[PDB]
Formats: sequence, C-alpha cells, structure tokens
Amino acid sequence: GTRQSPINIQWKDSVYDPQLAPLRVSYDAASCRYLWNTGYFFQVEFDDSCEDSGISGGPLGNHYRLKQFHFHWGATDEWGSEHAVDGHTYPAELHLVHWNSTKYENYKKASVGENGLAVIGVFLKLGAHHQALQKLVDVLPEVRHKDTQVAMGPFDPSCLMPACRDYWTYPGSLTTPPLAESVTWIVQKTPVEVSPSQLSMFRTLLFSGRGEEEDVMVNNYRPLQPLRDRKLRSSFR
Amino acid sequence: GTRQSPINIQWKDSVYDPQLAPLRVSYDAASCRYLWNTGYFFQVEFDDSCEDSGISGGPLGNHYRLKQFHFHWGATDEWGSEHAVDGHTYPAELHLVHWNSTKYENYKKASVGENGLAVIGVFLKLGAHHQALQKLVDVLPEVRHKDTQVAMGPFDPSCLMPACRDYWTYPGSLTTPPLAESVTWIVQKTPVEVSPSQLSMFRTLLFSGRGEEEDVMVNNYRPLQPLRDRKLRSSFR
Ligand SMILES: [Zn+2]
Ligand SMILES: [Zn+2]
Repeated sequence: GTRQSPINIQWKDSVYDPQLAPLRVSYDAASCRYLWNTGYFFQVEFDDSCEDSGISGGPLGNHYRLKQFHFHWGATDEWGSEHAVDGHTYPAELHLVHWNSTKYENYKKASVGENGLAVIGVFLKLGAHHQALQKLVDVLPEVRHKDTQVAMGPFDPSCLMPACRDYWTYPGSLTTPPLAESVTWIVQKTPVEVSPSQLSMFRTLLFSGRGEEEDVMVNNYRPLQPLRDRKLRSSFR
Repeated sequence: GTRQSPINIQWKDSVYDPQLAPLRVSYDAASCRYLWNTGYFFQVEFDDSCEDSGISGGPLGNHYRLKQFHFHWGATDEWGSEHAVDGHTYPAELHLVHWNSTKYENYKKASVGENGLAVIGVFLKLGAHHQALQKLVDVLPEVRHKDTQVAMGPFDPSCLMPACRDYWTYPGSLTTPPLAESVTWIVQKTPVEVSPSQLSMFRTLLFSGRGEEEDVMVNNYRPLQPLRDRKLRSSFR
C-alpha cells in the first residue's frame, strides 16, 4: 500500500500547479434520498442516475457523479478530522464522494478501480451556527442505531462547502475498507464553521444496532498515513 | 506494592477510553549522548535539557521529557519481554523513559514520585532486519563489559517505534529497583521486527565488569505481576 489516505497536508510539500482547470460543482438537490447510520458514520445517499448531478474540472479528466456524503469526527472538539494541515486536526470532516461515470459502469466497481472516485474533503471548525447543516442535524434522532434510515427531501451539498474553493489535491485511497486506492482527493483549504451544538448531536449516534449494548459513535477517523512519494498539488499560489 | 509491573495484557481487562487525546511524540535526535552497559541491560542516554524532545497526549497531563531507553531480552528467541499480551511473551522489549518536568525539578526525583515517569513499551519480534536498530547493534562490542560506555551520534527513538501507535495504558512501577510506582505505562499494541542477528548481538553483553569471570547478559526481565484492580485502558476499539 503506497497511496493511502489520509495524510498530513504540509505546505512545505505542496506545489502550485497552474495548469489546473477550474473545478465545476453543480449538484441536483432533488436527487437526495435518505440519511442512514452505517455503523461507522452517517451517510446521505443520492440518486446517481441523474448524470447532471456531480463534479468535473480541477484534476479530473471528465465528470464524476455525486453518490453520497458523510462526516468523520472525534470524542471531543480537539480532534476528529482525518486529514491534518501542518499537523493540525479539526473537530470533523465532510467527504463528498463522486464516481467516474465514463471509466466505470457503476459505483461499486468505480470504488475499487483506478481513478474510480473523486472525493472532496471539507474541514469543519467551530464557529457560527450553520443553517443548511441543521437540516441534517434535525433528523439524527431518528438514525441513532446502526443500519437505520430516514427519508430525506431535496438537499444541495454545495451549501456545505466554503465560498473560497481553493484546494490541494493528491492520489489516495478510501479511509474505510477495503481501503482501495481509487480516489482523487480534493481537499478544500478553507473550513466551514458549525456550532458546537450541531457537532454535539453527531456524537449521539451509535455503532450498535438496537438491542445491543450502547456503543457511542466517536473517533471514526483513520490515522495519518505518510505521503511517501506523492505530488501534493495546490490550486492556489 | 499494589501497582507493580510488568503485567500480562489481556483483552478481557481492556476498556477503550475514547477520551484519550492523540499521542504526540517528537524527539530531538541530536540530544543523543552515549550508549552504556548498566550491569543489567544496555541504555542509550539523552540530554534532557531540550524542552522539546519528549511526549504529550494520550494519558499524560503534560509533556514528559525523554531521558533514555533500554532493552530487555531472554536467553532464546522464545521469551525476553517483560509484558505479555494474553500470555504471549516476545523475544525482547524496548522501553522509552520520559520524566515529568512539570512536577519534578529533575529525573532522579521524577523517577521515584507521583506521576514522575511515562514509559513506552514496544515489543520486538523476529522478522525483517531493522535499519534503525543496526546503528545500535554496530556499537555493542564496545560495551560488552558492565559500566562501559561509547559516545553516540544523533539518533531518533521513533525509528524504533511501530508505524501504528495504538496502545494500552495503565499505571505501574519501574521494573528494576527501587520498583517505585511512578510510571504511567504506554505499551504499543504493534510489535517492531528485527532479525535474529540483531537480537543475537544483545546476548554478547556481560553482567560482569572487566577482569571478572564472564557472566553473560540474558534474562534481564522481571516476572509478570498481578493487575490487581487497575484500569487497563486501550486507545483503540
Ligand atoms: Zn470519509
Ligand atoms: Zn525497562
């Protein structure tokens, strides 16, 4: 395994690649479906048949379809993010996962193939109350046990991203099994603020199903993996 | 003595503490001074005046300054470690000793008091040759007799630690006289490989000084002690 995520994003190792095309993000909100507890974190699932919903530009050769998005977090506000910036970790991290619709026939096989997925990573930090996030925070009480679902209405994932879209990018892997190295990571440089009360609600979920011992959902992040010999390109000077 | 070490680390006694902060380890390789034969095992000494080389995070209330680190081995590659994991004992064990510079003015005092020390125990196992260890091995013929010392060039202890830093922690005592209960133990779940040649070299050391009869240095480990009612908490689940 020589391309594992996450990594400590260090400025001293990043190189500005001016030839990076702008990143075009446009998601079809009406394709949102359900929110569910996976046993690890909670995901928000979308209908990826709508080729219109997805991502392109940046370091991608073509358009990648939005499949789902999840978050990672810790037992306290001091830690929880998977990536670190200069060795600094944030209380949480959102992951928008998109798949290669031209190279792969479906998401299952994109997930494990070379250049099969493209994931945007957004750090979350404490600050102001975040309006759009609240739509999700609001249904968490119905998805406390593993494998449990809730229906979701229209939700636009772009509303979770920051205004400043500067990012770093590098070839990596999934941070969950099987840890396939099928991912083009697009880590946004600027974090979005959420309130502690919103973030607190996240630690209310459980790793356990119903009937089992109460096993709280916290510290669902993978430890830092070394860059090895990877080119960590920045889209900003 | 209620909190004596070493102990047998059994998973049935383990309780995951998700409140443990990430364990930061950063050593100033440059503070390495000499390597000497103590009469019991061999020990690499550091210059502890550097308020930077040491550890923090995990179960510590603060920064603990690196002092030294030694090894424990047996007469054969079948036993040698002090601690055991579910009854399994490894060929050898490394201990990285740090003292509480916040509470104690110096190491001699820290080693016999309150929360004076924090030690990282790493298990060595037969396997791949270890590059970082070789530097150590390369100087052993110089310290074959007790109280012998050889100056050391810049050396980094982390090169002896495992990539994965999951650990067990519990309060304990020194495993050499005075056997003081001043040690917060941090034992790394993941063993580090070394070849038989490197481990074979450990066995050419002597308990005896120069002029004396040759009393080989082997089996310099304390026997297992009862856990009693202590909390053996793990950083992993
Ligand atoms: Zn993720
Ligand atoms: Zn020791």
